[PDB]
Amino acid sequence: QEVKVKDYFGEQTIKLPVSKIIYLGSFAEVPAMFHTWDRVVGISDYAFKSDIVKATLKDPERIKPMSSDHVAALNVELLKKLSPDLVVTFVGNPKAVEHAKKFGISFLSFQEKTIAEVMEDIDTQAKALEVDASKKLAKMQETLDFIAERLKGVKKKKGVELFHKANKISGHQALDSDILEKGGIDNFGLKYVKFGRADISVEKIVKENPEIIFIWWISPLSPEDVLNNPKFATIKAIKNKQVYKLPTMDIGGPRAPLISLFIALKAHPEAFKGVDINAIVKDYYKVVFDLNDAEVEPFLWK
Ligand SMILES: N[C@@H](Cc1c[nH]c[nH+]1)C(=O)O
Ligand SMILES: N[C@@H](Cc1c[nH]c[nH+]1)C(=O)O
Ligand code: NI
Repeated sequence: QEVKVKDYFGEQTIKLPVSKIIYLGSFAEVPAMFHTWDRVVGISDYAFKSDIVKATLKDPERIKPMSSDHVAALNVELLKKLSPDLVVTFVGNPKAVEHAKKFGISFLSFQEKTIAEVMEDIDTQAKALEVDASKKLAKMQETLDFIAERLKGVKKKKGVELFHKANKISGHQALDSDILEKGGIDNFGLKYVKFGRADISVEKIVKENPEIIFIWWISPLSPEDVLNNPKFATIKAIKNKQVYKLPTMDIGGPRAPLISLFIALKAHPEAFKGVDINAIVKDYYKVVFDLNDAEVEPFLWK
């Protein structure tokens, strides 16, 4: 039994059913939305810091922590030892993934660049896991439609996101950039960075003078590290205390629309006036993750 799907490398044929899966580099919250944690035998170690992973994975001790590095060679010997039927992986190094795929194990490989693409890739995974994701994907889209409707006619705020260091930002073909855009941010990184995330000189950041700055949830930087950086003292975002760390939500996953909502609410609070934000957040978690009221509580905002 099999199913044909498409990924980064073209058509793939997935043998069914899938018993053991590994998540490398992205999509760590997918098992949470599908209730398939029992099928997971390995996951990139960043995942254990996600709050929906912490809450929904009952036996984290069972799952082998894997590398969260996208560039170095994949650990093919560990992959073979865990005997997965399927490895879902983020392609940060096409050649290294291709190299990895030459060892007898099926890969489903993605490089999600937009929230729209995230949802397509989630649906592809749902085919491999033989789950019906339609209602959950629809909730994701309803939420995107809602944000867009509130931001209609609102002038975007000039901003940028910082990554592991204070001069690494995102540009074209970066899911972070799409998430910023859907949050109502004019990301100046598009002007400087031609693909993914890359460095820029601090003097260009100062010249661009962003009104708001976000920090990648995996970054070691705190908002204070940025606020107190002498290099940034003349920047509007610093002077006006508009520096925010993004929530503990994996970008390539079922909560991407909530990250854009978070950004929109920070950037354009006036756009969300007669909106019951926590009702929206509550129903998002109930539908997407099947949480009950008590379980939803720590995920509500403020
Ligand atoms: N690819 C995801 C997860 C990750 C953790 N470390 C590196 N990447 C991200 O960049 O947000
Ligand atoms: N997810 C990657 C960033 C990236 C986007 N596109 C390619 N790489 C990281 O953790 O750095
Ligand atoms: Ni990454």
